[PDB]
Amino acid sequence: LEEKKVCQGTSNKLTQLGTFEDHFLSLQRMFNNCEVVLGNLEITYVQRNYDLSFLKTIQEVAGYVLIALNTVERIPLENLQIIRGNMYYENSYALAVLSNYDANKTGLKELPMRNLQEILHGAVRFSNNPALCNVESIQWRDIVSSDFLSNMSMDFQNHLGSCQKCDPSCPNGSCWGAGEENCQKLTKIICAQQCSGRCRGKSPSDCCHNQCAAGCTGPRESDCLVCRKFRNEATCKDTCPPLMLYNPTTYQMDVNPEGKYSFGATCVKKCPRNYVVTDHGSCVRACGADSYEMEEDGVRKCKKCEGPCRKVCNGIGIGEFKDSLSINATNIKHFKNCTSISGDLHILPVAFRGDSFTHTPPLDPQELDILKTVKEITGFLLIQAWPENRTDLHAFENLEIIRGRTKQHGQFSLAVVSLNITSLGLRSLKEISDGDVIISGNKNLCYANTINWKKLFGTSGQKTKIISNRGENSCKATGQVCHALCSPEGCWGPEPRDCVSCRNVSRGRECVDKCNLLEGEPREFVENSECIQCHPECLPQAMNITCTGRGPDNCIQCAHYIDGPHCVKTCPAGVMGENNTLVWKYADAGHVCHLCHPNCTYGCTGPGLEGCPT
Amino acid sequence: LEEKKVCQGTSNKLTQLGTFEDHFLSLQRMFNNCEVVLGNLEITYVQRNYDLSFLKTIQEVAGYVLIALNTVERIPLENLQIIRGNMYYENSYALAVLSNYDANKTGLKELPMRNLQEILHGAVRFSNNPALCNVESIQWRDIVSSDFLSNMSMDFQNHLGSCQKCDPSCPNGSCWGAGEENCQKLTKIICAQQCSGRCRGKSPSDCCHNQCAAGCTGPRESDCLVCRKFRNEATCKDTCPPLMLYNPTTYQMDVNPEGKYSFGATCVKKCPRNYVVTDHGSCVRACGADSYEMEEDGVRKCKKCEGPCRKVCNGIGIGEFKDSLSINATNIKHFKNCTSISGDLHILPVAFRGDSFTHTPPLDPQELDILKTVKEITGFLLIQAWPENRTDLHAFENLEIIRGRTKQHGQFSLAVVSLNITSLGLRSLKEISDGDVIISGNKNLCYANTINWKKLFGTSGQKTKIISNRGENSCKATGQVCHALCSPEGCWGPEPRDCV
Amino acid sequence: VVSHFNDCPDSHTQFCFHGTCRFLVQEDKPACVCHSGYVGARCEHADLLA
Amino acid sequence: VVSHFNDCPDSHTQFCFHGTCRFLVQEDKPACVCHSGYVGARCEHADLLA
Repeated sequence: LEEKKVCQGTSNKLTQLGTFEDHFLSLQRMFNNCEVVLGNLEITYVQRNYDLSFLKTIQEVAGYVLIALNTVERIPLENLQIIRGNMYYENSYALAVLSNYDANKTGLKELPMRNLQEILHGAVRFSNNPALCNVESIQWRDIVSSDFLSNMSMDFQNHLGSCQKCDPSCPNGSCWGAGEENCQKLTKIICAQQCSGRCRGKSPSDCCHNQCAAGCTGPRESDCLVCRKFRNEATCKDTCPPLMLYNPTTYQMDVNPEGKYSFGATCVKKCPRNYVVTDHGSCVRACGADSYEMEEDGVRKCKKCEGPCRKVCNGIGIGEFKDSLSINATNIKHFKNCTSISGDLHILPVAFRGDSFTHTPPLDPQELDILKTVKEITGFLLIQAWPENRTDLHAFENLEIIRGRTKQHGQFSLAVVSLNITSLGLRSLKEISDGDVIISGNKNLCYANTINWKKLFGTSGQKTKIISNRGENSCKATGQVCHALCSPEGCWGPEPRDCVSCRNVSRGRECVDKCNLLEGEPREFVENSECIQCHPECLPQAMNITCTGRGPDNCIQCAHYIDGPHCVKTCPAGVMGENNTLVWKYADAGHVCHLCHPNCTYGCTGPGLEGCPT
Repeated sequence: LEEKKVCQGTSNKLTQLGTFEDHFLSLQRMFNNCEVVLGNLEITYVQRNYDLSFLKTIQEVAGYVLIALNTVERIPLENLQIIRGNMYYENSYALAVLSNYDANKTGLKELPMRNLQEILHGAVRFSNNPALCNVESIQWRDIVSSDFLSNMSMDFQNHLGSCQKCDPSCPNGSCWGAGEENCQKLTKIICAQQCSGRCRGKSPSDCCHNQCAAGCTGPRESDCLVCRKFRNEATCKDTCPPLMLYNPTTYQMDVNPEGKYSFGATCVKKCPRNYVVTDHGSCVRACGADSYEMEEDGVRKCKKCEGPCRKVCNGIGIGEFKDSLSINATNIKHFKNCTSISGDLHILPVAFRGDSFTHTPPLDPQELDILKTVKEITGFLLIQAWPENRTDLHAFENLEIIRGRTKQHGQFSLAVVSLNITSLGLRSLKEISDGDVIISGNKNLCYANTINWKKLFGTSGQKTKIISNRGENSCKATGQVCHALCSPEGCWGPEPRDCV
Repeated sequence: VVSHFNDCPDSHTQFCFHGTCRFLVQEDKPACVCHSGYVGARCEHADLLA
Repeated sequence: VVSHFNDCPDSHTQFCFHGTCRFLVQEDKPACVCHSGYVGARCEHADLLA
């Protein structure tokens, strides 16, 4: 559509991905052809004479920006207009440029960051990087705010930075680079006193709206450059127009004909499918304070809880668990018996082998079987390790559904990489909803290419990714194919229960082609391909029908005390007769359980008057 | 502490209550000593030599204003800042001054509205009202809205005996009297194209905030003259600060520290007890038909029905209910013991007799049994008599709850006066919530003196009154006193069945 | 000379209830004269405040 | 020639998982280089984009 393509943003604080040539590649394919990078903009470890003409389009960075250890002379990061600074490098700064030079003292030369106007949060740090010229004279109080202006630590000193002075057409000699263009476009200290936000020119007659962040093209909420809080079809509103307006002349809530749903810094007509739609009209991803979610005809709401309701735990990276990055044996005492993980599940090979860097003990490989209770997972599931016994994913036996609201790396909700397990064993796994699934790097795992993932997904558009695991032509050699019963609809494993739809009959989970009926020893009956047990009180049939109901009332062939239509082991031995009186039933000419003359109120246990002592 | 006393404002359009001295003496009670009028402003027939001292303190009228058929020297309606125009007169007018002259042609010579700034709604019509001037040349585009300028008409005319001009210093002689003090303060046309709302002075360095409705006192969201839309603690807001803020990064919702429950054009920290709060804090009177009012944890709420919502009966006076004033014999069928009358119960001694001018047949008394067990009435009960054979309130028997949404005359909820009923009844009413209950006009009615209304309604700050009924010594030796075996709790009737 | 009040036009015979009806010439709209102890646009309600 | 990096200070030894550690002096911080096919600030996550 008309919108701007987004990157996902790196998150490598200070880290070299391979070598100077491999790192340059993890930059390119990550930051090529995008404009609104959503997490960060690390441009790090570039080396001399490496083209960077693909940074001329990044027009927003919703996180901090780190330019560290860069030796190319010119970083064309110009069109950047605003650094929303949702998350800070070094927990304070939101634009860091530090130590950009090699041993030969030929580091970063010029940052032609011309159009950078506003930083919505955080200070700006700078450190030793000679050849950096002209930036040593930029005006900061315009770019940054006023309170956060007490944390920045700029420090400029260069030696070969003989770069020429900037053209006199621009104030105080303030300039990003050289030429008339590179000079600090001022919009927040030349405003008239009567203006509150952005402006252009000291004229008090052409200010900007109250919500514009960079600049404007006329004072209006429809002519901003970048919106400060929200936006809806080119309008930088401060809150999406609510659904129900209040009418003070009649006290009743009206209906707003412009009510839009506030979905993460944009106003939308309807939340996406897997997102809860609360009452305030704001799309949520996890709405539980005392209440819980439930289906409301295709749109999930979260109505009130009636006091005691089921448990929910917090995922990994949210709330409590943020200093930890996996599930190790110090943050497992929380997932005790909760059935839905609000968040996301990481399993990295740090929990088992432990580590001393963050004070984690070596989690015992058995404690992981606690997760048998998990049914719904909101975010993603990432697995890259498993105890060196288990052969199928066992602790996640009955995982019902993977919501996949937040996806690891932006596409992968289920990810099982570099594992040693004969086959998956995730047998319930109803409806993986959004995000893709990657199951690769596995040594010995073959069955998984048999399932029909095109049906397992939820919202369409998904795509599976299964390569680099034990070849099918090697598991058929060892005959590791699934049970002959399973229909051509997939089989998570060799055990005859790992099917997804049995051949003819099913025992609820275990497959059997022919359960027991009019021939067969165990007493049961089929019902829509489900082998259900009739009451055992009846006698084993050989010619005609056994029954059609769970209760013994259809046990026609019975060799015990036949309770009229029913049949029990002995005629009722404690059932109440009339008016709350204990009555033991006796046997009729056909051994049937029937009543007697109401005379003997203590039952009728004898022929006539021989059971009521006269 | 910074609140302002409030009047209620009449609504009798052109009728005069009694004589020209009684009428005025009622016009002395209503409007004495109050700033804002929560209703309409009718001043009619204040004849010559009568004083209008109190009429200067009026600062805002939240309806329309009518000045018609009065002949007095002036109308010191000076400090009226703004006329909201919530209701209207003739469905289009918000201020009308018509025909202020009697035979003597003495009329009304000066209407001194020096500082009337803005009329927020509807046109304005000065029909023929001679002997009036100095209000015949005001520029009206400054006060009226933009579109309503097409809906208006001026019929100013005068024999012009004296009527000097005013000081030539004030803009285009557009004054409302003598000098410059009584001259227009026009703050909507003399503004810069850089300002969109009102301003003060041509300069754009001081133009008023986009929410102030009359003027400004240092451009800001606060310090307005009169708040146009809402108001939260001396600040002319546009919508009360919600309680949940949508954090656009974590997609959750955060508890806002400045929570303000919207309550009829003012933001309040918590709704009144007899009001039902919805989910997002905003007082409301009767929850939507999709939902049903359920109480929980003190204050009430309302959630979705379990399918077939119980039938609710909206009283006469709301919705399509304006072609009839009481429950006449063309609406009773639209009631089936709803038990949940929302608001009014207008039963007057006018249904039983019927009237043809309003195209109604006379009501037959037999069909007043539909209200045999109406459990709750939200707002107020207006009764003045029965079909004179039933000797008690026999329909309203199982009624229990009177909550007080739309109190009558802003002061009254249980209105039963001027009937001949020995013992009214009401064997089950135990939940008055607010307002006042009045039983003061029944010639033969002597049991209502026994009930202790202290337990009838909580929310202390209400006081009932009972006068002009059978003296306790009159019906004592007559056969109508609290029952013998009865308990010391009051006698809603003579018998043990109503000893309560 | 200008009898600003003329009698009820009888096109609204018994227009208002509790008081004499009387019509106007300049505005062509009637103004009932409610009795004592009555208020309202057509003299409907009993003055409960008084 | 004098570079930024001295060997891992053993205060944060085994700092990352899938990569070799190194401590720089231009901020007194450890910043390690991962093996192939890994990402993260501690070379902990596995590259899934392949």
